[PDB]
Amino acid sequence: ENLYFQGASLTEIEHLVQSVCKSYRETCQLRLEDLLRQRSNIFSREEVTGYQRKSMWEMWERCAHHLTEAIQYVVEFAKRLSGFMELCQNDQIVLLKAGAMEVVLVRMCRAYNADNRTVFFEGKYGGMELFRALGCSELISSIFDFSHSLSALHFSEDEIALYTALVLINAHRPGLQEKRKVEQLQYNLELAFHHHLCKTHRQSILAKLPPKGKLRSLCSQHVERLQIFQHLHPIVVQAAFPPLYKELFSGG
Amino acid sequence: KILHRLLQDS
Ligand SMILES: CCS(=O)(=O)c1ccc(CC(=O)Nc2cc(-c3cccnc3OCc3cccc(C#N)c3)cs2)cc1
Ligand code: NA
Repeated sequence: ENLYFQGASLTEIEHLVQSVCKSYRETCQLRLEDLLRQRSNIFSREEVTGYQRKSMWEMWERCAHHLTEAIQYVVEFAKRLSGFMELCQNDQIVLLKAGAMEVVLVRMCRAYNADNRTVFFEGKYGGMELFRALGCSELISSIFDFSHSLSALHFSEDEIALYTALVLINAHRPGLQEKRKVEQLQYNLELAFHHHLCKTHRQSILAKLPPKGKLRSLCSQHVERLQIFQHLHPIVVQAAFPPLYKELFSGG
Repeated sequence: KILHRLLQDS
């Protein structure tokens, strides 16, 4: 059905690097140059206080909407990824349901400033204290620590492209019908990533990448905190949370 | 529902 569902030559792996990087550049949501430029645009003490005084439900709704916006770009990235549209719809859904949030969490390191420990949120940079009204301090600091750890690797845009492609194309996701097809696509995407690292003398980052359990822990924590919020404000979730967010994190 | 729609919309 697709070339990358079988064994690929060196020239075909080189083509895969270019294709993945193109798919990412076209769906990256915000340009790295735009994020870097806005690092000096930091929320004032008054602005931080304003976010802290928002209700728990209002903050959750705002955050769920922004995360939904980010996920939609991840869906477009998947659609443009070599071989993804050749998989059956069950498997496309399985991969996006398990991997969409993982991709957003990786992409977020671009929007994280390791120098002052701030993240780009609603037009400016703010520290983790900006999210205090959510009532999920552990989850927030775990996301900030993850972004700090990824930022220390000094990822290029091409590295984020290849790595996120691998985060999404995971043959171990429970529920995959055509597991062997996914395994071969994963193998080729692994070769594309490792080829690019070899070519750019960046193989030293391989031993520095987070273990797969790390992204799983973050997603499980997210689902857990959402459940706590849902019990407290069920109508807020039912009436005002984005439909896509609900389909991915609370089974519709 | 949404994911199905997003994947079908070309
Ligand atoms: C991605 C492509 S990009 O182009 O790099 C780009 C495009 C647009 C932006 C702006 C933006 O949306 N900022 C945002 C920041 C955070 C955020 C960061 C750190 C900690 N918590 C956060 O949310 C709290 C929260 C609440 C409820 C559950 C969970 C979870 N699990 C998290 C959310 S949304 C940034 C980057
Ligand atoms: Na960063």
